[PDB]
Amino acid sequence: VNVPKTRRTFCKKCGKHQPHKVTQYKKGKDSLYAQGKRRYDRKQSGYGGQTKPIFRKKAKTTKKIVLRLECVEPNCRSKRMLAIKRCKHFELGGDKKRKGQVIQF
Amino acid sequence: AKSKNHTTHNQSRKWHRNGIKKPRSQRYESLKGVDPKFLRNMRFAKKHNKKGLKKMQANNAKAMSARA
Amino acid sequence: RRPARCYRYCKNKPYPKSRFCRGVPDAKIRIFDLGRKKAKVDEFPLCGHMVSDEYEQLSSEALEAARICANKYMVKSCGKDGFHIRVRLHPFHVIRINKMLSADRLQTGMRGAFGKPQGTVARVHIGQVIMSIRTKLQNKEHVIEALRRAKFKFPGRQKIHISKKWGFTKFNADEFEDMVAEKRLIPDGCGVKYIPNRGPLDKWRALH
Amino acid sequence: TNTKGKRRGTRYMFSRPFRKHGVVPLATYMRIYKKGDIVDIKGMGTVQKGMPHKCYHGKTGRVYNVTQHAVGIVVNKQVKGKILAKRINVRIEHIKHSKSRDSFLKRVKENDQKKKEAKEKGTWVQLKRQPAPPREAHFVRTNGKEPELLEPIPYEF
RNA sequence: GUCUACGGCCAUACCACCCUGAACGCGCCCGAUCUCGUCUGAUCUCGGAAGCUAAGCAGGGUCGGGCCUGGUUAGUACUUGGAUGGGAGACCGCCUGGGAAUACCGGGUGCUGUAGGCU
RNA sequence: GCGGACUUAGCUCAGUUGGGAGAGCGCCAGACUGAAGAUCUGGAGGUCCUGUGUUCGAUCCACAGAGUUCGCACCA
RNA sequence: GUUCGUUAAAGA
RNA sequence: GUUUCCGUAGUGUAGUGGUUAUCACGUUCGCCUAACACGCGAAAGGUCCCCGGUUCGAAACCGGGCGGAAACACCA
RNA sequence: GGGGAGUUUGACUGGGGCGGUACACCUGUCAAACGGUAACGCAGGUGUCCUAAGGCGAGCUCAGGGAGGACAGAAACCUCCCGUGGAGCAGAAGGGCAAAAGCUCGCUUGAUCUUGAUUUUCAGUACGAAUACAGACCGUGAAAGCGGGGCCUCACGAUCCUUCUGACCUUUUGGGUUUUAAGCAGGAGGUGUCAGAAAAGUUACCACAGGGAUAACUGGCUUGUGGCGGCCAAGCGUUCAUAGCGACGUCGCUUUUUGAUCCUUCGAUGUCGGCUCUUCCUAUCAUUGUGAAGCAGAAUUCGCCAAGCGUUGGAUUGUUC
RNA sequence: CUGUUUAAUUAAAACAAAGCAUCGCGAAGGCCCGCGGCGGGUGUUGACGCGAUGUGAUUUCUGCCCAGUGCUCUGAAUGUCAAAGUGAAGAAAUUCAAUGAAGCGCGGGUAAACGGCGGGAGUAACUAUGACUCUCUUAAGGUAGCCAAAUGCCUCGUCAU
RNA sequence: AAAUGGAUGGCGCUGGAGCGUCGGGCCCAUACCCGGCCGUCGCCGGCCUACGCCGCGACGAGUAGGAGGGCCGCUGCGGU
RNA sequence: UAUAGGGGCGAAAGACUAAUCGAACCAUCUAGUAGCUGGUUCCCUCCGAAGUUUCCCUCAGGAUAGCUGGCGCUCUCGCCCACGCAGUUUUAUCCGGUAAAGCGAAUGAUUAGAGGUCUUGGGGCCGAAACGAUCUCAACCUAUUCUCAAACUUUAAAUGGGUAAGAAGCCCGGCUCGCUGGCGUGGAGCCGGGGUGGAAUGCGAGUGCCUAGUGGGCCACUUUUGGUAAGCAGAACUGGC
Ligand SMILES: [Mg+2]
Ligand SMILES: [Mg+2]
Ligand SMILES: [Mg+2]
Ligand SMILES: [Mg+2]
Ligand SMILES: [Mg+2]
Ligand SMILES: [Mg+2]
Ligand SMILES: [Mg+2]
Ligand SMILES: [Mg+2]
Ligand SMILES: [Mg+2]
Ligand SMILES: [Mg+2]
Ligand SMILES: [Mg+2]
Ligand SMILES: [Mg+2]
Ligand SMILES: [Mg+2]
Ligand SMILES: [Mg+2]
Ligand SMILES: [Mg+2]
Ligand SMILES: [Mg+2]
Ligand SMILES: [Mg+2]
Ligand SMILES: [Mg+2]
Ligand SMILES: [Mg+2]
Ligand SMILES: [Mg+2]
Ligand SMILES: [Mg+2]
Ligand SMILES: [Mg+2]
Ligand SMILES: [Mg+2]
Ligand SMILES: [Mg+2]
Ligand SMILES: [Mg+2]
Ligand SMILES: [Mg+2]
Ligand SMILES: [Mg+2]
Ligand SMILES: [Mg+2]
Ligand SMILES: [Mg+2]
Ligand SMILES: [Mg+2]
Ligand SMILES: [Mg+2]
Ligand SMILES: [Mg+2]
Ligand SMILES: [Mg+2]
Ligand SMILES: [Mg+2]
Ligand SMILES: [Mg+2]
Ligand SMILES: [Mg+2]
Ligand SMILES: [Mg+2]
Ligand SMILES: [Mg+2]
Ligand SMILES: [Mg+2]
Ligand SMILES: [Mg+2]
Ligand SMILES: [Mg+2]
Ligand SMILES: [Mg+2]
Ligand SMILES: [Mg+2]
Ligand SMILES: [Mg+2]
Ligand SMILES: [Mg+2]
Ligand SMILES: [Mg+2]
Ligand SMILES: [Mg+2]
Ligand SMILES: [Mg+2]
Ligand SMILES: [Mg+2]
Ligand SMILES: [Mg+2]
Ligand SMILES: [Mg+2]
Ligand SMILES: [Mg+2]
Ligand SMILES: [Mg+2]
Ligand SMILES: [Mg+2]
Ligand SMILES: [Mg+2]
Ligand SMILES: [Zn+2]
Repeated sequence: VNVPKTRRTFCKKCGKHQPHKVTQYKKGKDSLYAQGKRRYDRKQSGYGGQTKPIFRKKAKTTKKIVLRLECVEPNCRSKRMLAIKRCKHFELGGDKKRKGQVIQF
Repeated sequence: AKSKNHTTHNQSRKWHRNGIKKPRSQRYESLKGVDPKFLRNMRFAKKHNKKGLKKMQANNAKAMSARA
Repeated sequence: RRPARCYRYCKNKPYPKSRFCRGVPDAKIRIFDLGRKKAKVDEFPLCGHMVSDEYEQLSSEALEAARICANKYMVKSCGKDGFHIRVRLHPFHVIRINKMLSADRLQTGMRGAFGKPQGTVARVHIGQVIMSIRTKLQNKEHVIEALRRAKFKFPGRQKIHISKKWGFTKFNADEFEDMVAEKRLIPDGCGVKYIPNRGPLDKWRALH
Repeated sequence: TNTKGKRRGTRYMFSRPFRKHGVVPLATYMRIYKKGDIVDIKGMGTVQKGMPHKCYHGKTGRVYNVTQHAVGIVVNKQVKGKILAKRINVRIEHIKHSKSRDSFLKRVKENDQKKKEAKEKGTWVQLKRQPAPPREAHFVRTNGKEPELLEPIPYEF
């Protein structure tokens, strides 16, 4: 689908509709020495083999695209998330379309 | 190993073993679900009824006892 | 060709040729008039029709064989252009076939028990007219003998009736010769137009 | 296995019958819906917002809540276990009044007027609604003509 | 006996054709400088008032088409409950109750609220 | 998900310490020849995968993306 | 210091 | 019988990421050759199996038939 | 790194396997005029698409057809008229829609944040979806009002763990500062067997507990199929329908074939064929008595009473055939 | 060929066999046992030996393919690649960067290694069959031989005895 | 037209012991009415083991299952 | 004499290893576990089912709900009128889309004849040729006519479903509201008072806790799905086993 760069959405800090820079949410690299990561390393270390189950039967091909909304106004810097339904292709912020144009394939 | 899947046979006879009961009685009906602006009306109206109904209804009771 | 002992009196809902069938072959009968097709109304006075008694299904191949036998007896009796036969019944119900052995048990059990469209039959109500033959006044016995020869070929028990009406129209033969000349009925080919009195006056001005 | 979604059997029920396809009349809106009013439910295909469900069509309920452009109705719905009073939010276009309660209030007002007349004039009025009585020994008239003889007709095909 | 503005009932009030319309009123009409928007004052806005009921509109008519209502169809097709009723079956008949529709024929075609003006 | 490689003429390849197009096989038109092959001359055909940024100027600089391939690791 | 295939019976 | 795949000039095919009739052969015409084969320049030959639906537009996307090609039809 | 060790080989199924998903969600019918209501029932779908195809306001009316207008032809563009959904509304259908929910134009993200209630499957649990509200910030419009996604009916996901966002939040263990870690609330990563285990095959060397809930023999219901009859007769029979036949239709019988179901049998009914041996039926091959022929005789054919008696020896194949 | 085999359902077309070959190993080694040791079998042994394999006397033969799965060789020439080590940021936990042993890939070899060996149409003075020729395709396209075989569904193939 | 020899149950039945329409009687089931007895339940009586004694009325079937009673029974323990 | 159990040995049959070998024997864990067969011990009295919804790697099982039993509690009657309930009817009020019927009514099929002249396509005549005139045919239109539709419908049954048939209901007067707003306007709540004889029939009602079994069904009239049909498979109401 297509979303624009800027969007004037309600941010919870100042309590008004302010414009938001919309970026794609990166999944994020996992951090070492988390609770479940230390528990999984302690449980995995030793002659036990694979302890917790590993997922194999993947069936969904798409992911829910979520948007990082940042407040454009200075010294607010409020960030939050907005979820969209599942889509295969996702344009970032450009290539708007028009009706009266010739096709010219 | 095919079995009988779904039926509603011998069900109304089980229903009428106990005489299917209407709720049939709620004196001073339940109040939740009604409009919150109407509730903001009604609660303040009830507590000011508790506050200021005394003297005017008392004088009206005196007046109606004097008349009839 | 399965026998007509396995396709008989009505048991299923009517399943006609429509958007949902899409696999029915062509019916056996295509034409319905065999006699003088361009005949007028005043040419053949009387008519005899064939009334069903049993609520049954009649097959298109039986209708084919019966119209061939009736046409042959009519052209032997009163010759060409001496009669007008019309098969009132039209086939629309489509039967289904669940064929097997396609001498082994190893093809399919009752796994998918839905039938392919085999043939076309026609559901007949009690009292519904199968065939109607209009002829001259002197051909009274020949229509009776033709429908008698068709009776042995149609299944079930059915009767015959020489109609009180003047041919295929719904008007009486007694009132026909007294009423088509004065006011109302005008011949329209083999059919008869009935004009009411609630018309525009220009039709009455064009008449008379 | 019937895939029980929402309105899976409503090819005819939520449709406008004949010579009625178009905009809604305004007398459907211009009505007085207060609390305690006994109302009926009749689905409309024009407004696709607040139709209740395919189960509540033709049923009769009691109004408990009224809002800007809808209403709240409690309906006794029968299920497998027992009948239940259920709180539904239905728009105004799907709801009409019920004339049975209005006829009962007319009968109550007539009974009150007859009771006031009874207290005034000392007349026992029999204000209970008795059912259809058996016919009394009335008297017939056959003057001028003999009773017409009828016999069944022969069978003619 | 009417019209205009807003309507409620949504074809008893739509469509085709032909006549009538005195006084208000409705309109067609006379032109773009400002408000206005178009290729075009054709549409929408702006200040009218030289004519006209030709048209819109209001009435009447058509052995008019449709709509509604009433007979016929018809106690007929169907149908709740019943039988050690018939029939090989297909179905059909009877007791008790309820009871539909088309061709055919006849009749109508607007009723009203609020506010305002003409005989 | 990480790291890395190849995207160019109809086809196969070349080309940074960047001033931008070449070789061969294909094609066309001539010459040579009694005629073909080889040979010689002269033209045609590159959207250099796409977009953005540096630069006076990006096929060769950097980033992102799109097809193909090579390993690597797997608590959703 | 490359390639040129088929050319009937005879020809009195 | 069940499940997949195919149907395009006289032949085998390419080609849809919906919008040509594409390639070699087969035939015809003309040139060179004493004359053939070969070679060259063209021309002709299409219902893209048939009928419907989708769209501005179908052979293509889909459905129903037809004619074919593969795999299975096992345990008693 | 099957040299060795442990574990698994989904479920539905007219026996199992193969085929398919009827395993999750929709449309119409089955569905018997409230609603619910089955099958490996029927016909069709879905795991997407849309920064507009959302919301508002304004303007216009669609598909088709008639008549015209150079090149313009059946289809290029313009105008006049008729035009009730016969077009379009993203896709499979159903419902609904005309100064519109359709087409075009102008702004805008209400596809925003937050707490409750109700409907839907339902056990009146959850998820998903939806409805009426309430409180903020808003968009559009002159205002009325409308909008917290798609005109409605589906288009989607639990615990635990990870990641991200928020409070100038809490705890980081005897007291302070900082980093880190844990928690609170809500978005995502996914359980398609779709209320969710992480999973290949063979056993004719097989074993155990059970089942006729469940097949392979017979027997039982049915006769599609096989076999054997009848009905009307267009025709074959040189002429001539019925001496013998009989197309097209149609009504039956049998379990000598095969098919369908699973009713009995799984703590066993020993499963093909042959040899030998006894009885029975007639739908009669012959013999006894008969009728009809296109019966000259002979030899045949068609029927009736009729099962009393016969109905072979062999080459082949395990053969039934 | 002699021999052996399912004692208590098989005696064989099964196993073994001499012959033909192939591969590993020069002893700090090849193939193995062992929970353990520089402990043991081969080994009181040294390529005419030991260990593991396919086929199975004699005669005549050993067709063609490394595309795939294996096996083997080579170059830190080059991608990827874990501990340990080096450097930088900080108060440190921690983070980042290059450095890159085996293996995989890149390159070569090998089929008496596992294995594999094609379907189309037109063509000769009767018809047929059809060497020849065009074309898709693979890594190679079944060669010498043999046959309805113990191997052929149709099939009780056809002909002769 | 079907295989063992057999089925309106058989025997037989023709002025019916067949067929269709019916009249008057006759026979019975644990069905119905009256009555005797037991038990359960409901209501109630009495200052005669009150956990006993009477009174009236209606009903008693039942696998899985659930309750109440047993002055049914066996073994042992303390009172008696 | 040596090789001892996942080991040994095997001219290889998975054959032999003390009558047992595709993993010997004895003891222990161990009374291993089993949703799977079989059995489960005295009497009488009273009440008394189900094979169904949903969920589960669920289909021989389990959880939940339903059906059932036991234990009670709160009341009501016995001394012109009571509280309330119903597998029921009636009086009013709505709801539906099946049976039927229709398609000279929308959609889909489908039959035959008649009339008309706009139009192109195929034959023939007047004849250099000409919408210059005309015969014939096709298509179209008009008014008819034949037969239907589980996934068609203008109309529309019978049967069936909901609601009301009063003291919790009417009427009058007055306060409060931060809801709403021309208005003491509207709407809700609160307070006081007046009259209870408001369809038929039958019945004395409400309510709390705990829990077994059940989760394989079958048959019959009527309405039906698939199949040729079945003592076949699958549904609806009621009744029985
Ligand atoms: Mg480790
Ligand atoms: Mg069950
Ligand atoms: Mg329906
Ligand atoms: Mg201007
Ligand atoms: Mg301007
Ligand atoms: Mg003007
Ligand atoms: Mg006029
Ligand atoms: Mg006018
Ligand atoms: Mg008029
Ligand atoms: Mg009229
Ligand atoms: Mg009936
Ligand atoms: Mg030659
Ligand atoms: Mg293993
Ligand atoms: Mg299974
Ligand atoms: Mg119903
Ligand atoms: Mg229903
Ligand atoms: Mg118009
Ligand atoms: Mg639609
Ligand atoms: Mg529609
Ligand atoms: Mg609008
Ligand atoms: Mg709000
Ligand atoms: Mg599940
Ligand atoms: Mg064997
Ligand atoms: Mg047969
Ligand atoms: Mg069984
Ligand atoms: Mg069986
Ligand atoms: Mg069964
Ligand atoms: Mg025996
Ligand atoms: Mg004998
Ligand atoms: Mg032996
Ligand atoms: Mg040899
Ligand atoms: Mg060694
Ligand atoms: Mg070889
Ligand atoms: Mg290689
Ligand atoms: Mg030849
Ligand atoms: Mg060969
Ligand atoms: Mg006898
Ligand atoms: Mg008698
Ligand atoms: Mg008892
Ligand atoms: Mg062996
Ligand atoms: Mg073996
Ligand atoms: Mg032994
Ligand atoms: Mg074993
Ligand atoms: Mg062991
Ligand atoms: Mg035990
Ligand atoms: Mg044990
Ligand atoms: Mg289950
Ligand atoms: Mg059992
Ligand atoms: Mg339970
Ligand atoms: Mg209870
Ligand atoms: Mg109880
Ligand atoms: Mg019908
Ligand atoms: Mg229990
Ligand atoms: Mg059944
Ligand atoms: Mg019984
Ligand atoms: Zn902000």
